Amino acid sequence: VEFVREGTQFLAKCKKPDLKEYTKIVKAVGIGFIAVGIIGYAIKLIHIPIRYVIV
Amino acid sequence: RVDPLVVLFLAVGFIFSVVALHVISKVAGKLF
Amino acid sequence: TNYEYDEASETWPSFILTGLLMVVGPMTLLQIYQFNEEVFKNLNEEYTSDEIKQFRRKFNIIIIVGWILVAILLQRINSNDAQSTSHGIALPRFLVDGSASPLLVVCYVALLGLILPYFVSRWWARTQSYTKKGIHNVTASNFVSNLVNYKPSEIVTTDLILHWLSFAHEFKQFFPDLQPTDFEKLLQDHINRRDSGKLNNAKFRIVAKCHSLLHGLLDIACGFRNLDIALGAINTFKCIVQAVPLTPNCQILQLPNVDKEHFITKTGDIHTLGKLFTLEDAKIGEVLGIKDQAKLNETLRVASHIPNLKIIKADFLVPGENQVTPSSTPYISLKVLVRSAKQPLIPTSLIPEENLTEPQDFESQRDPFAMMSKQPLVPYSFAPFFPTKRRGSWCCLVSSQKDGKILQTPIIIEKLSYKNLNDDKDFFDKRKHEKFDINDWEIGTIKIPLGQPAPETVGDFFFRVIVKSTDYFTTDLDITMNMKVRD
Amino acid sequence: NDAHDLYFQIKEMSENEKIHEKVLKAALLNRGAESVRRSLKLKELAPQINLLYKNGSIGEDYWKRFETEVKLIELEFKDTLQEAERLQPGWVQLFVMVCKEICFNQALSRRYQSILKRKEVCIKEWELKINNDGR
Amino acid sequence: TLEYNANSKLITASDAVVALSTETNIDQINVLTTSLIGETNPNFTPQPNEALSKMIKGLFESGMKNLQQKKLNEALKNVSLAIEMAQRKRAPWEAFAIQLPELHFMLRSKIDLCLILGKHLEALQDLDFLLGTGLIQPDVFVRKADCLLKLRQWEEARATCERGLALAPEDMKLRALLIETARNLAEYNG
Amino acid sequence: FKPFESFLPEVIAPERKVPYNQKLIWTGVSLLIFLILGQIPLYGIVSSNRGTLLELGVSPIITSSMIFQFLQGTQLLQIRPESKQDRELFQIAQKVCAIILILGQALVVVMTGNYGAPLPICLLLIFQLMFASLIVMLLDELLSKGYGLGSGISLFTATNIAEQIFWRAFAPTTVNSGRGKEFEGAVIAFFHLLAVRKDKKRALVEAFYRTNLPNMFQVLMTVAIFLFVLYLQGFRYELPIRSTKVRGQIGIYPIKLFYTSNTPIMLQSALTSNIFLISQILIKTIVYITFVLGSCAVFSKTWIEISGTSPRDIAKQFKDQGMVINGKRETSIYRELKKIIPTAAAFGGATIGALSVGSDLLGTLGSGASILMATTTIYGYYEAAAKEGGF
Repeated sequence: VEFVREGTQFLAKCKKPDLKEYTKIVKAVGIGFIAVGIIGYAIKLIHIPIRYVIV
Repeated sequence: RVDPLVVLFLAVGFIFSVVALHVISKVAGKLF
Repeated sequence: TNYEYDEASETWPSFILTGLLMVVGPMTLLQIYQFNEEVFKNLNEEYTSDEIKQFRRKFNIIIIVGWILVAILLQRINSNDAQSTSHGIALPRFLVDGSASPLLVVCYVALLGLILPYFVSRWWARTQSYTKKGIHNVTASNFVSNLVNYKPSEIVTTDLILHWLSFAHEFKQFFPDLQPTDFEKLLQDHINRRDSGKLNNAKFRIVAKCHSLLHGLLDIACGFRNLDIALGAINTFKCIVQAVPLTPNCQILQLPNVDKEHFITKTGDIHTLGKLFTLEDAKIGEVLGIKDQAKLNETLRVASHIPNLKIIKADFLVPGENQVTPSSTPYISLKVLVRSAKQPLIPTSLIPEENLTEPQDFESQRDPFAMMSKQPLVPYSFAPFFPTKRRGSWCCLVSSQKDGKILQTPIIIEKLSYKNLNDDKDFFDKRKHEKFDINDWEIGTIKIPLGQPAPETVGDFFFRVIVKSTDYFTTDLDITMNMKVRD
Repeated sequence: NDAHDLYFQIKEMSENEKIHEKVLKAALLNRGAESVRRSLKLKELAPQINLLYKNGSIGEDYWKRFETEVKLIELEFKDTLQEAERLQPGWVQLFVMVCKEICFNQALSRRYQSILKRKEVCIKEWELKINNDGR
Repeated sequence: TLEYNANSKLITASDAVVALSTETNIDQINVLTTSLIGETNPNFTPQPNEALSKMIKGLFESGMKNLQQKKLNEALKNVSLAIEMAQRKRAPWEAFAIQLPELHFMLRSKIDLCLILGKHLEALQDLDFLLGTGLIQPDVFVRKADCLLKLRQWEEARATCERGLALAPEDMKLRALLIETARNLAEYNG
Repeated sequence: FKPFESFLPEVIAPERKVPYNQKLIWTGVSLLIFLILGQIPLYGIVSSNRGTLLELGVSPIITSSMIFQFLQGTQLLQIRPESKQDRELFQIAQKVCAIILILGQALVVVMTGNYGAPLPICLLLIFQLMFASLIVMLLDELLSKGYGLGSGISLFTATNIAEQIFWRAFAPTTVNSGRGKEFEGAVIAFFHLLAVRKDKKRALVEAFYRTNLPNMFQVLMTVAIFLFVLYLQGFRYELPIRSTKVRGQIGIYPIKLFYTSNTPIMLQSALTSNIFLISQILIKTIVYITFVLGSCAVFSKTWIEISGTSPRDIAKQFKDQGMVINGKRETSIYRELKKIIPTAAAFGGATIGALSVGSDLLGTLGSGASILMATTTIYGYYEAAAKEGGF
């Protein structure tokens, strides 16, 4: 009860990021995340016929 | 000690050796 | 058998449908979803010659292809008619099992072991060559090699920097056929406004790379702590962009169409654009010799809109603490008042003092350079003979006076507000003070970081901060100022 | 771009041209003075080259060539000292002091001799059209 | 490629387009050889020749006697001749800490006489040498800014005079030359 | 125990600071080499990341690092604080311990595991797997010294579990259990069932939520929690700092909301996975959510002192460097710092615990700790790109 009130007292002064800040964070991190997922997923997709043929 | 492109070449030649060894095994199983 | 590869073809279009549409669709949403005034951008194309414009000319599909693929493939999907868990994958049977299998393994092994090491090594060599400031490695070594053995015997000219600059390797990569002793004569023909021959295209590409090469040479020489090469380098940069040789009356040779021999013969007294605007609008035609009314209006409209700097309140600041103290990190903070060679002597006392002092708010004084960054870009420079459309730029360099050298890397800025220059204030001419709002006159801010910290000993120390106009021979700004270190 | 091979040219000319001993001795002092000049210029230029290297403008190949040049000019000065030691007995130690001194005085002489060239370049550059007296 | 006359003991270069770095080295071996002939010692020493320096000082005092008689042209000729003697005939191993101050003293006298005489450009270039050697002092910058004002380049004169104030800002003449440079540069611009 | 004769392979540290244009592409090439070495099987295997060249994978590198960080927190190793040679000797000892642990763990996996005891093929197998783990560890060093973006272990686990996310979302592998051909991928089956079957309203409802295989609704909740974590991984408590030794240097020391950076909740998950095996051999949802919140808060406040980022230690670092808080007193920096840091870190533990609970209840494709680890890694890469300057 007391800790939740002190935590929201901290969070009231926590400098929540603006939409112009949040857009750059998404456009960097999420697009890098999707690029990671595509670079990974291409390898795991291509290596299944490779693992069947080459074995 | 080791340059980074030497590490890349070592890794690519290593995976090429692993692939080619399976290929030699498959061709030897198909022919003999 | 672990997997099945869908030999009945009910599956492999359906996977590649999503694999194509998830690539196409966001790109469709992207493409379907898709401060300063420049005067010289209109007048530059009217005086740039036809050869330079021909050189400038000489040097959504995937989406509609994807949708045409989606239509045919969805037609093929709709054409189709339709416990023990059996795993299978979407990829087709002939792709994996049949005669295309050795083709696929050969294509994979060749694609890996060739396309990754060869392209990664060629890219790594290409990226390892070019340095951080945009120049090649061995041309940077060539600059430092010509610049170390530079004894201080010979004074630097406008020709010696061309002689160093022709030895660049980035010109040899463009044209391996001919020697750098021809490159030097070619740049000399570019400065001296001479008509070249077969390699006129080569001259224009050489000047277009000579921009970045002179910035690289300026950075190397100015970090090297040798001021005379740096000052001459900015002078040769002026010389090459405006394509007029360095002369004491070069400031009005950079004007578009003057009669050169006529002005050198008749009147030698007029050296400065400011002294050029001393004469009347009708009288300037007989002196400048061009004698054509539309051409005279064009020359005076260009000579009005060249930028001339002038300091108001040039001093040092320490961020957060109003007094400079030993072992601190001050930054250069000078406020230029950009003029037009037509506006006679705005007094310092009539500045309303509200915009001179930097505000002492913490968000402002965390990094003071953001307030400089909010200023608009410098518009396109006038110079037609430089090939590419060129942003005007301001380069600065401090100088420790007791040594006579530079002490830090030169800062190149292009953030100034030229709304002081426009036709709204055309009334205020050299040939008083009535009916003008002083708050409309905008004072720019030049906040330059000091590379070394403030020294440890107390005492009056002197720096000399100069700014120079690239792409213009205008009235540059060269001042010295003190740091009253007091502890 | 040096006079290192220029002493060797007089040395090869000595085997056939019966040259004077003072000429062959005085030609060694020039290579020594060039070595001392490049050594002191090297020592005072090493922080700026290191600052350009850490900043990232100058390139790694020139830095390796620079370290090679440091070691090479040290080995060359050690070679010059041996050449002076074999050239004259009891002369190897005062050679270093005379060498540094004629290095500084030779640089001063070049800087003073270049003023006529700089004055002619100044006349061509600023367009004085000077008379026999000053204008 | 180089061959020389054994009688003159003087190394000259062959008839080719020699590089400047090669030419200066041959000229320095030429002056160093004709100094080492006149050395006349098995082991020669860094301390300077007193008789040659006394002859140079006497030839300089002759120009001083010409300066006292208000004969400026013969004074300039004698001082320039003394500086040419002290630059040409003096050994390069003569004491640097006695050669360079004597050169700066005779040279400062040359520039101070030549600015009064009227030959401004020689005084400017010689004083630029005297500044680049490392004497740096406000008495140099007074004459240098005065000479740049006399030969009508105000933009270099402003930087020179501000560097002159930058050594001793309490100098009386340098502030007057700064006001003069700003006044005439206001005519240059406006 | 410090001296050792180092003739071991170690990548050169760059003297020049490597630009971001190379730091991105070398992270990409290192990732591509790591995963293309992961997906390929061995040669020696006879019987029908297991059964591949990463059969042990990154786990010896993680194990030796965890052991030596445990010893450094124990302070048994007694490392010198500022000696670069002693820190290099510590890194050489970590290298040697890593190589020995690689060879030992590989020999255990060969002799004990399912590859079978029958011998030149066995020697080729052990040399194969040992050299594969060796080049993975050397590639980790290549990322760590500065060529890549940094933290190669964190990069490898973040990309691996992001790959788990995209694989559970986009699996082509079809499974048919009586009804028909169904895709393990979510949105693959979404477009397939909206393309093939008639009564597309029923197919839309069936492809939206279905308890057998991963849903498209679960993918939408995954994207929603992903954007919520990206908004949540900001929240920097900017306190002003003013230096005193070098006057007039003004900056901000940032305090993230995730002040422990996803370390306590993985220990909480390990404790949860260990206590369930004990309690099974030997209302619930409310006790579970308050257990996750309170436990991750207590783990955060205990990990504060163990990690070395305690308010006392960071106050000692401020008094060592000489940066006071702007407009406040000298001991006021510790008073305000003890007001901020423990509450902030405990509340960050509470938020990451509530994020894990929301991930478990909403049915996210991965754990909330997993997605939050991936986003902390890529967000630290974005922080480095924002400090240096990136394209």
